[PDB]
Amino acid sequence: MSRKKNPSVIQFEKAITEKNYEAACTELLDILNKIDTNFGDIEGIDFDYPQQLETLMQDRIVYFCTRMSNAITQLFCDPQFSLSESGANRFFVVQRWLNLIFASSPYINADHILQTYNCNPERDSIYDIYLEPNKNVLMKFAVLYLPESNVNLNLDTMWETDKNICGSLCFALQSPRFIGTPAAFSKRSTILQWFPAKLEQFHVLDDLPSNISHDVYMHCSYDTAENKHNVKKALNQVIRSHLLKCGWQDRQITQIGMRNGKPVMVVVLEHFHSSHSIYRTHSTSMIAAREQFYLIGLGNNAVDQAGRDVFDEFHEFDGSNILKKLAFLKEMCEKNDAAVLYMPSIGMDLATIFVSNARFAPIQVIALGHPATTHSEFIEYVIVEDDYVGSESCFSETLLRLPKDALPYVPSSLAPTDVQYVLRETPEVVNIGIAATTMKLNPYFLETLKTIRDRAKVKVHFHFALGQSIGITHPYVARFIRSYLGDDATAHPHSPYNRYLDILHNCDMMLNPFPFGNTNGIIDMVTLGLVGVCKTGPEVHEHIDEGLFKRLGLPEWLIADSVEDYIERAIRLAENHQERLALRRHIIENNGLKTLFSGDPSPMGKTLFAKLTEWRQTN
Amino acid sequence: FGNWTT
Ligand SMILES: O=c1ccn([C@@H]2O[C@H](COP(=O)(O)OP(=O)(O)O)[C@@H](O)[C@H]2O)c(=O)[nH]1
Repeated sequence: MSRKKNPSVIQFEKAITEKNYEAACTELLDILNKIDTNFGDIEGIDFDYPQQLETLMQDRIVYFCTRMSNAITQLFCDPQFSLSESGANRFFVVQRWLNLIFASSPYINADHILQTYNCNPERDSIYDIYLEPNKNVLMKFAVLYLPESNVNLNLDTMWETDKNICGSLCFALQSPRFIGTPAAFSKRSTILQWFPAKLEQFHVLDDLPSNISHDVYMHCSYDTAENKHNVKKALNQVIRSHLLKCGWQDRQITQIGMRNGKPVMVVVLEHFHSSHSIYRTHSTSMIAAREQFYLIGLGNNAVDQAGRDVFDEFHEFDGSNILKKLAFLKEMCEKNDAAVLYMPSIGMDLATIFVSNARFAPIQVIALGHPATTHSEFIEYVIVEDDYVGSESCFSETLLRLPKDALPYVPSSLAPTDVQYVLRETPEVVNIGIAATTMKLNPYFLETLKTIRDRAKVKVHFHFALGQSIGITHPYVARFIRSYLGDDATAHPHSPYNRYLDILHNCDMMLNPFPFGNTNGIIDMVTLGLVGVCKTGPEVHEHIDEGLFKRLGLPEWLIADSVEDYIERAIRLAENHQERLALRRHIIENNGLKTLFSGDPSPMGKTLFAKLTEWRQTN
Repeated sequence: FGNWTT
């Protein structure tokens, strides 16, 4: 007994047998949609399996991926199977999961299907696929052109054939939470250079896969290119165009309302609950802001009691519809005549990116929940701690550089308190922890760990505690890692917080990934009395590491400028057992964790009152 | 729960 019929692999297979293509696509989209809802878990997908796999999860998942891969092959190879444009649009949204069905199976990708679509026996390479001239075959091709594809595609040839298929595939290929393999990371690298100029040409999202737009926006921060955020400017323009075309008018600002003493600051949240990254970093500054401003929180039911409680009042957004949510936010700002709009995170919800492309308050502000520029006209100011900033040029907006201690962090609700420190005196093997999300893995980081293992005078074993490595994601991620580090690495799936600390607690040191580094991952490090190396760079998402290490009295040599620098320091920390133990005794004996939880939260509320006053001077 | 898309 359960809310709703599960998607069935058997239902899917029966449909392909009777050649009921529309039932078959429906069952397939039902299965991918459910996986997408569960971030890769296959609980509540229906399939029979050999009893030997009852108790072996990783092997069950591979069986599932192979059986789905076999079924999708029988379907998409049938030339009698015509795919509608609506079919294709729905598949482009969930290509990330198609990628995993094949990538987590033994088959790696869908290139064997694509080869059946080649009509030119006289072709130079097996990597060149020549298509019959018709829309049907081109959409089947683009849907099955996955991140791990080894088949040639030229974006200029694709663009000139159908802009909408080409645009959709570029969205689909930026959408995965893991894009770390050479094939996937290099498709995405190329897209980020080529696509922004093509995406500007679009007036609406109506013909693109819109429900992965926020993914396109967030995920570009994880490339290495200096100009990697450009796609966000392009996208900001299309969202703006789309929004106006839905009959959106900006708020005409004409009255600053006061509630109790103060003016009103409306706060729009994506994720906010006592164990979420965003509450740990940004809750303290929002509490203290409540002395200068009256605080209205807007959020979904996901936000817990402790999250609602940091606001004078709080309202649930009633549903998923974006136009209704921006209508509710205008009503709120029009009725309270709001002075400031604050989003501590922008980019994790599509609603919040729409909000950053419209006018609701004269002063509109973001923090760095997600540490990237927005390239938006409608955002005046970015809140950020002084020691976190690299170049001011990385940001299209004006920086409000608050003093080092302006955002005192907070422990997770799930944090332990009785933590036994372990300092292994001379370990035979130095266990090296990587606390990272699948987003932060890339060929550069894994080449680097490979080179570290090859030069280290001591045996090293890497332990990856992998956020977002769930269900059908994990086999693919595991093989990516093994392809660089063989038996010298272990890929731990996404685990509950207590279990994730047990994995790190087992380690002797840690390495922060790059280009995009850790924050909450560094609190996790010092929570266990661990030390580690990190890289620094111009972007905030490169510099936070440098900042937090300095806030701990840790030395400059733990912070690298270049990759080669990183490799020397990583080795140094792994070889010199006595030195690393020193650094760990420092962080422990000087309660380093307690110093990250401490500071003056008030400077956000004062600096934003200050800016309203200056604005009010000039009406 | 950490920093990723819905
Ligand atoms: O297996 C995992 C991996 C991650 N996390 C949580 O995710 C947080 C940080 O993830 P995020 O992507 O926000 O990293 P940050 O860049 O903020 O360090 C950790 O502190 C944990 O609370 C977890 O609970 N289990």
